Amino acid sequence: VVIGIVNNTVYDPLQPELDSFKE
Amino acid sequence: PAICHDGKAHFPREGVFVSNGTHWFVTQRNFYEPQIITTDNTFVSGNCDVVIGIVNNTVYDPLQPELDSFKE
Amino acid sequence: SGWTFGAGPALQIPFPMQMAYRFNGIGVTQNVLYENQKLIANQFNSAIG
Ligand SMILES: *[C@@H]1O[C@H](CO)[C@@H](O[C@@H]2O[C@H](CO)[C@@H](O)[C@H](O)[C@H]2NC(C)=O)[C@H](O)[C@H]1NC(C)=O
Ligand SMILES: *[C@@H]1O[C@H](CO)[C@@H](O[C@@H]2O[C@H](CO)[C@@H](O)[C@H](O)[C@H]2NC(C)=O)[C@H](O)[C@H]1NC(C)=O
Ligand SMILES: *[C@@H]1O[C@H](CO)[C@@H](O[C@@H]2O[C@H](CO)[C@@H](O)[C@H](O)[C@H]2NC(C)=O)[C@H](O)[C@H]1NC(C)=O
Repeated sequence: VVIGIVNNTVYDPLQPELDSFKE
Repeated sequence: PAICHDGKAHFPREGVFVSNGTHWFVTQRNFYEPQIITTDNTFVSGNCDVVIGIVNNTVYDPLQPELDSFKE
Repeated sequence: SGWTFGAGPALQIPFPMQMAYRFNGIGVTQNVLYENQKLIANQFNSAIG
């Protein structure tokens, strides 16, 4: 719907701290 | 005015609680846009027996399923 | 209808929630009124009397 949106990535803080520790 | 989950009152962070008849929602003031009541839209303050007009519901915590499913 | 009747047509809202919203508008968390509704009502009744 929005006109002018661009592609990028958002950094999730929970994922690294989780998969690095819960593994 | 408030929603009780585990004996603790939950107040909307920015908005007013609303219900269509069966389920409860939280939405802004000047435009109808319901959202699911989570732990990010509400802040806990007090207990469940001081507020007049409180109701019952369950606040969905995104941490619980997403972390317990993977941690198995 | 609170202050909403100054924009367009009147919009319903209970008075305690309007008072809580007025408190929220001046930097006081809205739980204060709901935790002290009776005291504030008595203070207002005494002040206006
Ligand atoms: C942002 O990424 C999406 C998908 O990663 C891009 O959508 C694709 O665009 C190409 C261009 O022809 C198509 O062939 C694909 O089928 C599209 N994929 C999907 C899932 O729709 C999108 O173009 C990217 N944005 C920009 C500005 O390039
Ligand atoms: C009030 O809103 C709820 C939430 O969307 C509605 O529940 C949905 O009803 C449809 C139709 O049966 C289902 O397909 C959805 O799965 C229901 N949602 C959930 C989360 O289960 C409900 O129908 C609405 N009530 C009225 C009277 O509009
Ligand atoms: C919200 O849920 C709680 C939990 O069940 C209700 O508390 C119960 O109230 C009934 C009636 O007073 C008691 O018989 C039960 O023993 C209570 N539960 C517990 C665990 O003690 C509460 O009443 C509900 N809220 C409303 C407005 O009905």
